[PDB]
Amino acid sequence: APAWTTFRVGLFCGIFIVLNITLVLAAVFKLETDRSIWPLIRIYRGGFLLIEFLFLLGINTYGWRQAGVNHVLIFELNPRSNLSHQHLFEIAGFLGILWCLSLLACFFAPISVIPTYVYPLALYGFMVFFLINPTKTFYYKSRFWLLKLLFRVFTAPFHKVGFADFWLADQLNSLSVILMDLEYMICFYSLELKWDESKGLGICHKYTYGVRAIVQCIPAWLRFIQCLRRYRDTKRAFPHLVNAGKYSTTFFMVTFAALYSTHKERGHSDTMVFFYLWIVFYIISSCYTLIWDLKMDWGLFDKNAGENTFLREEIVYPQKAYYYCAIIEDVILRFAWTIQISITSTTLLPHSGDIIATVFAPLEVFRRFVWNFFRLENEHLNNCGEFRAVRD
Amino acid sequence: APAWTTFRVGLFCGIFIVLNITLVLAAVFKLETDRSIWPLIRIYRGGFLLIEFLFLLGINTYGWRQAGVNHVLIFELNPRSNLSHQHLFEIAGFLGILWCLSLLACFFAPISVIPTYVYPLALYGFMVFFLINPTKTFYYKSRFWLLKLLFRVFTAPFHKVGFADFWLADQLNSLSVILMDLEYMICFYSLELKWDESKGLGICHKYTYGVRAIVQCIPAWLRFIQCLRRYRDTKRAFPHLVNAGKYSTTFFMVTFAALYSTHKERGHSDTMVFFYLWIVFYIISSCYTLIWDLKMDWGLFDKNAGENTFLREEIVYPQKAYYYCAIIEDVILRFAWTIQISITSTTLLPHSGDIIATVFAPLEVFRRFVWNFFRLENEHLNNCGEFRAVRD
Ligand SMILES: CCCCCCCCCCCCCCCCCC(=O)O[C@H](COC(=O)CCCCCCCCCCCCCCC)COP(=O)(O)OCC[N+](C)(C)C
Ligand SMILES: CCCCCCCCCCCCCCCCCC(=O)O[C@H](COC(=O)CCCCCCCCCCCCCCC)COP(=O)(O)OCC[N+](C)(C)C
Repeated sequence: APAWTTFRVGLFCGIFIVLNITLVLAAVFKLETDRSIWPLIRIYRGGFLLIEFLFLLGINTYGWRQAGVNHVLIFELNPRSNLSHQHLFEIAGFLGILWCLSLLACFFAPISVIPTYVYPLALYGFMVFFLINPTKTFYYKSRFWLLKLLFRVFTAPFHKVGFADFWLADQLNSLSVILMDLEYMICFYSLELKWDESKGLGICHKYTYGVRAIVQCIPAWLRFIQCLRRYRDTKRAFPHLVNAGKYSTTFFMVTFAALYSTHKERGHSDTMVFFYLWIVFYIISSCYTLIWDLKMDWGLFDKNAGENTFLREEIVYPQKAYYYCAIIEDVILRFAWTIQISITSTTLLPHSGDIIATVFAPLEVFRRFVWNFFRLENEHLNNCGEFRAVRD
Repeated sequence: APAWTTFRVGLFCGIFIVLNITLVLAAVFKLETDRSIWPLIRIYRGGFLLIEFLFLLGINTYGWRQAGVNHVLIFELNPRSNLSHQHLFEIAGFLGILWCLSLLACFFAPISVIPTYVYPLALYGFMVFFLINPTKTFYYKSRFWLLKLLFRVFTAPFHKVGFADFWLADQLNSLSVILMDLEYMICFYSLELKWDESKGLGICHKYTYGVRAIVQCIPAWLRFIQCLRRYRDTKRAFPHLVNAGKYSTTFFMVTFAALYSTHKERGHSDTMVFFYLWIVFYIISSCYTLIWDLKMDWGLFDKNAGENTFLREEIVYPQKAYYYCAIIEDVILRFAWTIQISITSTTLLPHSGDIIATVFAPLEVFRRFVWNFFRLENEHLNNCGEFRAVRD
């Protein structure tokens, strides 16, 4: 833990705090209500979810290292240059500084020639360039490993599914709103944005063509084909076929939600039965993922609970109360997770859908933040598939 | 070096940087030229000089610890809770955050009932309360020791002059502008400020009564009586009587400057001879302090220079170039130091005097910042009076 790294973490955090406060007062006072800000909120929602995910991942690394979870061995990382929680805090703070600067430039641009629509373009282009720059520049090893993971995950059936690919695909499953906002950004730029004055003032916000439904299922598709690949490598059905079944319930729920969405403005009598199928598959998907979490992901509700009631025997975290609020928050937010996926899969809430999505996506990142703790603790305690060698 | 301390240093530094930038744009755009801002600049000049002194003192502690200067033994500090450079950076950043917040409130006050003249009052009252709070609150040991020093320095003839009293009196000699702005603050509040609207829109800025001349000589008076006390304790004249002579040259230069100032508006023919005496004593004071610096304070220009030309034999700092720019900057700024004392002692520059003082006081703090390095290095190498036991 070098002193300059901690100093950079504090410096970036302080600049981020003051820039967030400035953003707040700018929104109340400087921001004008004439311009529609929803596309801006969607683009910067994708950015903010990425930064929040990095910050919560830093907290996750802190918890793993100071609880005993050997995440370095589980992630199959070299125990020489593994990213510490401080480095994740530094990256999150730096990208948050860029995000806040881009947002402030969108509110008031202190440049006469530069237009407003380039600040999101410049911000996300800077994220991409920082990720893919060939030179041995900041954190070269970390982003090279991350880029290899991003290549292996998005081409799943052709690579053996290790722990890192599975984990990253699940994080993308929680961060599907980032892909959704990226697709919305591309569609808005290509179709709806007038490259004349600004990004304020749309066909890309509905399911006229249903492309973002494929985008929504993309992380579920990667996880589905990863489970199928694991079945192909190891001819066993209990973990992998049932997990792929869970992801296919996500598939059916999303597509039935989309069918109901297009059928409202259409008007066939099959709309009511498409509803009924939607609640059926919504309940199936929500309970499937929730029971999978508590039983196979977290490992709780074991029959060897002992003193730790409604939990497992071995526990590495200090307070059982943490496990209990984790269970409660998982039950609450898994239904909200399916709800937000459903409304993002439909167009029937053009009044509240945007706000409920914008306030539930950070809660979904927080759910996966809590999910990481107990998932990797369960993997550390007893192997779940991806070790095949020892318990640790 | 705890991680949280470095994090706090970085956090305070980042907030300070962003608040300084915000202050800059507020001054260019938000600030209105109708209100006179000179009293505001004087009050916050005192505050800013204190914060700059703390930051440069942190740099001094860094240099002393990583060059070999045993400042803990020289300052007669307990080697258990001695303030590190990080703690000084933390204090400077925190007080700078308060200073920036008070200045921003003076520019735009987001409170309808609270008037503008309380933000400097609240800021300096908070500094005083932080310094003198009886409870074992932040840095209790450090400020208790500092308060004991502040008591021993301001009552000099009745205490034996140790190194810490001498050093602090010299720092106050460099920071006499802080006392000047404090006296101006008190006079402005008691006489010129109308407690109706604000502090903007004076008899306290001239020498109608000549009280701030006594304030200017107060640090020189403390050093003068400290040298006399050291003569009384040790009956030797070469160091102490000559040093007291130097401080008395400061006395004569200040009082002759004041006499010339009052005699311009008076109009006697003795004004020209008071001028002539002023340049005589200005040159005497400037060369006295400058030669004292290089010869007795820093110890340079020794006859055992050897390879280190125009310097001394033993050198703890890496590059001799540092010593050379230090000599050049000392020759340049000692004349500027006497110049700023003279114009603050007079009223003949009511056009440029305020600005030259406001830009030379930070340069005077920087001169004492450079002076600390070589003074305590000289004391570390060979004893100068205040050891009497060993060379170290
Ligand atoms: C509208 C929204 C548009 C969004 C824009 C597109 C997204 C921009 C993408 C760029 C931002 C991501 C910044 C990169 C941070 C990655 C840091 C990282 O991966 O640290 C990890 C830390 O190691 C760990 O596994 C512990 C914590 C788990 C790390 C999980 C990976 C982080 C995933 C975050 C990016 C996900 C991509 C999101 C795309 C939407 C890699 O470690 P290392 O490489 O340094 O050490 C391994 C040893 N070697 C290297 C030798 C093999
Ligand atoms: C208009 C302008 C008005 C200005 C307002 C009035 C000024 C406000 C005054 C309050 C601000 C000062 C904040 C206090 C910081 C002091 C920190 C400090 O003294 O650290 C020092 C660090 O120790 C050192 O000696 C090394 C560096 C040299 C320290 C020099 C003292 C600092 C002087 C700064 C204040 C000067 C006062 C200025 C008044 C104008 C004390 O160490 P310690 O007490 O923690 O450890 C010693 C062991 N014991 C305690 C057991 C004996």
